[PDB]
Order: sequence, then C-alpha cells, then structure tokens
Amino acid sequence: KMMLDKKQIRAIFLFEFKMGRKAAETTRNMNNAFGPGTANERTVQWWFKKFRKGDESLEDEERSGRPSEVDNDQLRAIIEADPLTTTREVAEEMNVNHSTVVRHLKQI
Amino acid sequence: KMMLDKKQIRAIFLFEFKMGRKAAETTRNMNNAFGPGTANERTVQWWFKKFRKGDESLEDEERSGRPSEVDNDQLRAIIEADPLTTTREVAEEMNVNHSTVVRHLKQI
DNA sequence: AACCGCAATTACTTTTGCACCAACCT
DNA sequence: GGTTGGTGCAAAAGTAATTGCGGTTA
DNA sequence: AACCGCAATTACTTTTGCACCAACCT
DNA sequence: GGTTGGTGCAAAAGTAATTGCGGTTA
Repeated sequence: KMMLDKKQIRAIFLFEFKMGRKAAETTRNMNNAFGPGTANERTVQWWFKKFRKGDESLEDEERSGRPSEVDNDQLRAIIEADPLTTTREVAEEMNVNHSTVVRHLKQI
Repeated sequence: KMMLDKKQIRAIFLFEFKMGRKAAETTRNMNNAFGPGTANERTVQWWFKKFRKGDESLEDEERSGRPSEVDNDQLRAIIEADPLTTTREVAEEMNVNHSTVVRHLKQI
C-alpha cells in the first residue's frame, strides 16, 4: 500500500510541524493513517528540530563521496611534457588504472 | 517560502484523506500551515474522490502526446526497395522533414 | 457546508519543422 | 566546395489536471 | 511524555579497479 | 593480429541520515 518517497514523507512532517503538532503526536498520526512503521518518533524529532531553527529544506546535506586519488595538475604536466603518451602509460606513472586517466582527461 | 513539488502536495492530500478529514477541512489546514493559495477546495475534492474509489496513485494519467505523422512500415518498405536512399530523399516521398526520417529510422 | 457536474483554462505529454552543424565525401 | 546523418529547440498537436460557478444534498 | 545526546547502523554520495569491448592501426 | 580510448558495474571510500537507549526537563 505505502508508496511514498522520502521527499513526500518529509513534506508531511513539514505540514504537521506547521500545524503546531508535537513530533510524538505526528508519529502517531502517520502510523495511524498509513500503518505501523511509517514513522519513528526520534526521526520526526530530528526533522522538527531542523524546522524549528528555520531550516525547512527537505533535502539531505551534500555528501563529498570517495576522495580523489588523482592530481589533475600532475596529469596536465605529464600530458604537456609528452603529448604522444597513451592512457596506459600515464596510469603506470600515476599508480591508477587507465580508465581513471580516461575519466580525469575528460574533466580537464 | 513554499518549495513543495506537486507530488509532495498530493502526499499531504493523501495523509489528510487517511486522517478522515473532509476536503474543505484539508484546504483550510493547508492554507493555514503554508499560507494563502496553497490549496483549492475543488482540487482537493477531485483528489479525495479518486482516493475514495481506492485510486491512491499520486501520478497524472499518461498523455499520448502529438499523433505521429509517419508510418514506420512505409519507411521500412521504402528502405527495403532502395537501401541506397538518403534521409532527404525519403522525407520528400513521405512529406516530412529529413530529421523526422532520421529519428524514426532510430526507432525501427 | 460540502461535494460535484460542467466547461473554460492551464499544464503537461510526445512529435515535428526549421536552423544550424561537423565529419566525411567528392 | 558539397553532402550527409544528426541534434537543439521552438512550435505543434494532442490528453489530463486545475478550478470557478451554480445545482444538489445535508 | 516529549525531546535530545550519543553512538551504532543504514543509506546515500562520488571515485576507482577490473572486465570486457569496438573502432582504428599495424 | 594488436593497440587504443571508452563504458558497465561492482567494490571502495567517504559523509550524513536513521533511530534505540538512557538522561533530562516537564
């Protein structure tokens, strides 16, 4: 039955926060309306706390991801010193796979 | 202030319908919480009526779009009778632009 | 007070024409 | 140079959503 | 009864290695 | 044949969301 995205769930939290409900009250309303396990009290309090500060964005904060192992300036210098060089030759010197070279050359 | 998608708005309608609210009641709750012009009574009744039948999908029904002016079987036959023929030659015979021929040849 | 039929208006859908293009051909 | 398949994007051609007014049921 | 700090767990993010490939080269 | 740039996708390496338990304020 329950087909809602995280964004749709969070919009209902925001609606409920703006109606003046307490988070524990909103939790009960959501489990009654959509069924058990729709909302957790602690999660609703975590969101209400963000809303109460004026942060009404329903998105996650940005995640930087895996740190890059390639220095684009070094790659630029290796290419400028030898423009003939293949991706497999650059990869051996840079201790990466040639596909990482291919992908980073598209960036620069 | 108001940043919600149609899908987020519709999820709030569904929540409210499942809480046992009347559509005119939900309309007032949404305009009070998010501000004037957030919801219209007639629209909320149109959605509640779909929900009441058991249709709890928050998507629009599919739209077929512009009707196609090209017969793919004819295009297949023109190509099979003369494989040498260019998109501009096929377009002249089919009363379309060559780009429609290009696009429809990708389909088949 | 609430909902709904109806119809006018708005927003979406997919497809097409024209302008313009780069790679390949002549 | 010319030819060719291909794409960006506005206009086109459709269906379904949006919603104000008046009727009907409460 | 409700919220929150804290920490364990889960879900997401972007990047990389390896397997495998088709077009072009030798 | 071999070489080459390129992609699919699983594994990797990160940050932030999710949430149960115990403390604190009511």
